[PDB]
Amino acid sequence: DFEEIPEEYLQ
Amino acid sequence: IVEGSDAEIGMSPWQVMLFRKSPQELLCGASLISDRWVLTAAHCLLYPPWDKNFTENDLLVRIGKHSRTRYERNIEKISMLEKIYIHPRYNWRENLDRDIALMKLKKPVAFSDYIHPVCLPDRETAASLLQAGYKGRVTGWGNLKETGQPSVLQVVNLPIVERPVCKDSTRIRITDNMFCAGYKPDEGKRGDACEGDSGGPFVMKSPFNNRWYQMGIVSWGEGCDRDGKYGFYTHVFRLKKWIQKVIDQF
Amino acid sequence: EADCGLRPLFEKKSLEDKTERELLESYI
Ligand SMILES: N[C@H](Cc1ccccc1)C(=O)N1CCC[C@H]1C(=O)NCc1ccc(Br)o1
Ligand code: NA
Ligand code: NA
Repeated sequence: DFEEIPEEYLQ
Repeated sequence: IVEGSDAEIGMSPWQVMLFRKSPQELLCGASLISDRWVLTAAHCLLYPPWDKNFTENDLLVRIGKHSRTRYERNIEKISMLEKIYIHPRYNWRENLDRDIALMKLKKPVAFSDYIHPVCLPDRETAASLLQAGYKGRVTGWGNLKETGQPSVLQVVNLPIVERPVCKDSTRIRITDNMFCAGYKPDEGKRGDACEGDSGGPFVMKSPFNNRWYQMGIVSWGEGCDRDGKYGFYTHVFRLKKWIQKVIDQF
Repeated sequence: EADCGLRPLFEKKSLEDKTERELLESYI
């Protein structure tokens, strides 16, 4: 439902 | 938010979205109070009846947002959490007394046209504005109805309600650390917070100095926008000594 | 902060939002 956020914030 | 409207761009630049890392989803609202500190409801982070007990690494905050679901490139900023602080006397067992928490960000956020902190009330501003009939503003990305979800941030203005009316509307025990807001059935207008608006701010614009103050935090309600029911808000000023202690110590 | 509660796109530019007057009118 949500647009994927940049991977940098999930590292 | 039930029976609200779309926010204007930059209308609530202190509004924060609490976001779960995996699965990626909205958890709660929150508010920016300085370049490194975010204020929310304790029940957004800790609520054992629902098996909720988040740690810092579970969560992110998204600041400067308007769209609920889009990644707002070049506008929003996404921050990791250094530490969560929940009020030590937060009562999750009974009635959500002292439903307040602070989150310290790993790095300070840069302010912009879309990102700016709200003020916290002093005693005099609280005494002057926390009066029955005076209206505040509630914002969030939560559900549009009790029983669906908005494209952009929603806003509703709601009057503070007399304490005896708040008490007589519910069987839950009310405390001095809460206030309630909403229209009465005979008033015609309506509106309420709902699921997903938890932790977001109830703000008022001081007519003395023309600044916005956060007087409340979306805390609890029985249903959403029901006649004769009201939404309950954490009384920020009553808990400000704890806020100051945390920020000074950490 | 020194400028807390003053919105860049509203108070800082002396522009009002579409419903803030409803709040002011309630502060009776
Ligand atoms: N219905 C129960 C009642 C209840 C109240 C106190 C203690 C236990 C239950 C509820 O409100 N909640 C359950 C835990 C979280 C909270 C909640 O959904 N808040 C969100 C929301 C809706 C409107 C507004 Br304002 O805030
Ligand atoms: Na009662
Ligand atoms: Na109601």
